[PDB]
Amino acid sequence: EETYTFTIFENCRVGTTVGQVCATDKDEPDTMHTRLKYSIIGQVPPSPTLFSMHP
Amino acid sequence: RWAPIPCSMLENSLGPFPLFLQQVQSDTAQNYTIYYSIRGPGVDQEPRNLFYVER
Repeated sequence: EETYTFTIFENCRVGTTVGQVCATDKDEPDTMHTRLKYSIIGQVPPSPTLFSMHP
Repeated sequence: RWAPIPCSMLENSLGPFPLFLQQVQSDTAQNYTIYYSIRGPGVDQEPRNLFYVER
């Protein structure tokens, strides 16, 4: 997706899941040509921080 | 440094919205790829998301 949406509850505990996104690359599966790394680039608002991503 | 430059908006408008105010970019944008943002009371300090920029 170009734009996902996820739901969570209020007052949930740290380390709570929001959602998992998926992606693909068009080179040979399980080579470095296709080996992937995920990161947050920003937030709305920018601060305070509320969410993280496993790389 | 040169001082910043006014812009004005009129209250309780029949729109439509997003209502445009002015465009602001770099001049040196042609040297390397950049993207645009704003912070402050009116987007991420309150009243939040009052103001908006095309990235």
